[PDB]
Amino acid sequence: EPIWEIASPTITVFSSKASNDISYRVPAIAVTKKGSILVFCEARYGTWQDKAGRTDILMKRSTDKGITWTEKNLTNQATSSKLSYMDPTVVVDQVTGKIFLFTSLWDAVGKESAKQGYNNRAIMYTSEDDGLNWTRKDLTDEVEIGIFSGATRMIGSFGPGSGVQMTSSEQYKNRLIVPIRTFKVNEAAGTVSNGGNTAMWSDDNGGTWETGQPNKSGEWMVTEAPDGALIGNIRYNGHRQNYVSTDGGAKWPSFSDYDPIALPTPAKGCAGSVIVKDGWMYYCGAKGIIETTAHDDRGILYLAKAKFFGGHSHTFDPADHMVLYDKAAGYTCMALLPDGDMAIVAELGNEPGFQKLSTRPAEWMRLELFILST
Repeated sequence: EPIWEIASPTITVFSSKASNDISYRVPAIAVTKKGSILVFCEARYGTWQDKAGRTDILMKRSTDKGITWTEKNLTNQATSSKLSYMDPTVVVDQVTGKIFLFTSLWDAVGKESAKQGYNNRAIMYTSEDDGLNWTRKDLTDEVEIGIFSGATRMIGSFGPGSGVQMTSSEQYKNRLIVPIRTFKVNEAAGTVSNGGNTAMWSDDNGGTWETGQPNKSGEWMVTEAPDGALIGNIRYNGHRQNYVSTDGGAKWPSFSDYDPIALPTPAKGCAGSVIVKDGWMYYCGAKGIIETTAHDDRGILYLAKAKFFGGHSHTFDPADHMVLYDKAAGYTCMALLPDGDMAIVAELGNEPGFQKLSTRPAEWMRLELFILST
């Protein structure tokens, strides 16, 4: 039985300034072949609100488990831009060591909720030199989504968080799996609606990308079980949903909701994280607290673990829950370190939840790195 511990004092990778200056949201983490940690996040200028103005995708890279860092701005939007990069989603090719990061480019400022996502573009950033340099590629028009029950679909967004490479699967060996979320297009109204989630995958180290059949919708991440089954976890209000594909991401017919006691979450939901190590599955996210007028319901970072036992069956024991932080806790992502450690990045704050103010002070949220050891 693995028993984890915060092996050091936690590191603060990103710290938000005043909401009206710049805020850092939605962290994604990846460990490169060499052993370098890459932490990606959304840089929201002038506001904290979703899809409310200009945004960049930022990355901080550390070669020494977070002691020293370098920062890069991958997107570099002109200050004039009114577009919003969102939902950084990353996967690493453990063959080539090539790193892929996916982000959705919205044109949503001012538009109504149903038309905010209409113009979304699916953007991919790849790096072949351990994160030092990145190539940009717009997949919006190369990557087609099937017509299902007559419906027109588009890529809505990704993850957020991390995908997975299928290393335990012989049938789909080394397939790169990226969690996507589709939109159903209404061409006569100019609106979009949720089309369900599926996988976007590549069997040729990212040269070509193919999609599967969507089903359930919601922010989600995906990992691979010891038996090659893809195990996803979807955000819902008050519960997490299991989301399993046994055919390499093409279809997602198996799903069930976790009891709140096994995997608790805020009443209004929050993005969580999943990963697998040595036949154990881990979920990490906010436990959820009672929201008040001052702060939301996103509090208490925790990590849960379950042992696979029937191929990819598993049961999260609440007795195996490990609390990591008692105050505000939000979006999370996880990665595996070469030395056997586990890297966890998370949104944290100092109030029991995150603050609700129109303008929120510096350090109202930070992206904190955890290093856990067995």
